[PDB]
Amino acid sequence: MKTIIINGVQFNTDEDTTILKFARDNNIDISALCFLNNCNNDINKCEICTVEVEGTGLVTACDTLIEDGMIINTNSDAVNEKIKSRISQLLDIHEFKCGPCNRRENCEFLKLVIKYKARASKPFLPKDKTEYVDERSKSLTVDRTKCLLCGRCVNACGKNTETYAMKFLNKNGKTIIGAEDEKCFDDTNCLLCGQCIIACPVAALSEKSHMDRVKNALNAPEKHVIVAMAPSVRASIGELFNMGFGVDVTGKIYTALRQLGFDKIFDINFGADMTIMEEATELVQRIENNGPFPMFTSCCPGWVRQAENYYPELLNNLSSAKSPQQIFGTASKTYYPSISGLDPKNVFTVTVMPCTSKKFEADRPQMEKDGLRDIDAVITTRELAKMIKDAKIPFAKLEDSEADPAMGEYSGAGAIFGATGGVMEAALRSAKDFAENAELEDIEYKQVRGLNGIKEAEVEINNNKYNVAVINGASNLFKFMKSGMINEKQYHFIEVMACHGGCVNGGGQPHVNPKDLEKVDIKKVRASVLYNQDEHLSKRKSHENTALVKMYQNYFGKPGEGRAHEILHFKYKKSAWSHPQ
Ligand code: 402
Ligand code: SF4
Ligand code: SF4
Ligand code: SF4
Ligand code: SF4
Ligand code: FES
Ligand SMILES: [Mg+2]
Ligand SMILES: [Mg+2]
Ligand SMILES: [Mg+2]
Repeated sequence: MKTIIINGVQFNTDEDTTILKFARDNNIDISALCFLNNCNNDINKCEICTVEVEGTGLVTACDTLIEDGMIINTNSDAVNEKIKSRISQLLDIHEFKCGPCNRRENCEFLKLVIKYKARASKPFLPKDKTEYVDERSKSLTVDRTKCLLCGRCVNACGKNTETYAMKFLNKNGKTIIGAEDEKCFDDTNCLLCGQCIIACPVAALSEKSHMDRVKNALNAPEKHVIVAMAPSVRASIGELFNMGFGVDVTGKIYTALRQLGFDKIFDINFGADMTIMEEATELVQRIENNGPFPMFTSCCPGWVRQAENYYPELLNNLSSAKSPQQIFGTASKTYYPSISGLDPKNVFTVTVMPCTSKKFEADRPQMEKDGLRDIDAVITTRELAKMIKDAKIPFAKLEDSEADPAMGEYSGAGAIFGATGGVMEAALRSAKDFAENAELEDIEYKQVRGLNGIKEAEVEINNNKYNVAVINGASNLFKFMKSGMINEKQYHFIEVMACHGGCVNGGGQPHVNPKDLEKVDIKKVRASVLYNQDEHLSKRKSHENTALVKMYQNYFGKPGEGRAHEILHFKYKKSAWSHPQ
């Protein structure tokens, strides 16, 4: 073993680990900032994790290995003055104005400033933020007056996506982060997944705000504002109201949305059942036409951008079913007026998403018909939370209410969409019933669930074997393709999610501080809310959703043909030949 003394306390251990990790395991307090995802900022270490090792001096705990004979002090005056000094140097490049800041309630940097009682040498007070701010993107925004150059976003993009779309850049002799050549992110290979935002300790990276879109529509007397939340929102937003992790707050959200003034409370899980109707029908059509195989899901816009940017030859293989968001939106401007009497032009449809990429999807030029956008606004889980708090709605004390049913009912199949493997599982439940013209009892496909990066299964559909895969994270899509796995067998149906864990880990979700991430498996705990709902629901197949069945019967007809095909689908095409390209 080794013997280690920390702040006068002897430890016997044979672990090979860092001082930071050993301390955290033994409830010894050490601060950290740039350390995340088992990486610190290798080209500009923050040194907030400074501790003192007798005989060696000041060291960074986050990457210094424990060794036999080490005597460590984490709280000497020399340590604290060094840490304090580093925080003071960061304050010198930080617009320290927490009042209006969208990370005020959970900012890692503020907590460190308070802890060490640090102060700027010179308060950073730029008079014109224009040059520091980039709001060109439909999905992301950068405010470099808040940027600590901690590198967490650069490392998170690399690890989560392997695009390296987020880079260190040299701008006029100064270091910044940004997209390739300081372009708009949208105009680069970036997936707009927002994992970089999720990694950021401060408010430097954010979602493109849609909050004014929403407030102006609510305030317009002639606008009728529909709101519909994603699967993942009901399993996560509670975290921002100090309710802890893994709490189902579906009913509270419906009540809060009514208190915010929305005119109709629907649910994107209804749209998820629509997507399955169309997609499971398409799978059965492809089986009968013998392809094109594999069919890929098309509901994740981060993956769609990944395909567009890296694998355009797969675009024809994507399912033509719109995503639950866009397929919902389409019906909100067509079906919903037909059962309400509203003028379609006066319907304003808002979604609440765990996702930044969804904002780009919604603003795609052709995502409209007859001049009416499918989706007029997308707010993130975080934006809704702020909307609720701004309205002084006592979220944690609200009673449960229900959604308006016509486009609000959902099956258990729709409910699990937010977890990796959920779309696959939901699609199979319907494709099997469709192909075998039957009502099977065994509907649980636990083989495609969980956090493994690449998940294969063999499935039997109408007395033949088919090969499916669930790709869990954009980096795993690249692994799957580059390694040749795609070619090792004939795949027939593949789910791809850009965010590892599925949408429950999307770029629009509540931030979680590094400490809690050590203690909580956020991906499993959020997904557990969804699978729980599926278990306790009467209808667990999309085509059994009674409100959906009514809609198709009275308005669309049969899925995958006629009107349904005409307006609930959307195809992506690779660019035509040109030269130069
Ligand atoms: N559109 C749509 Fe989806 C549905 O339903 C969400 O809303 Fe997702 C979630 N939660 C998000 O963002 S997108 C990718 N498919 C899995 S779930
Ligand atoms: S990023 Fe944090 S420290 Fe900076 S202004 Fe916002 S809340 Fe305050
Ligand atoms: S949005 Fe996703 S792909 Fe783009 S820079 Fe951020 S992490 Fe990378
Ligand atoms: S944007 Fe955020 S994560 Fe990226 S370097 Fe700046 S502070 Fe760190
Ligand atoms: S996995 Fe979900 S949250 Fe992540 S980019 Fe795709 S749609 Fe958005
Ligand atoms: S947290 Fe250790 S160097 Fe940044
Ligand atoms: Mg390192
Ligand atoms: Mg109104
Ligand atoms: Mg196998």
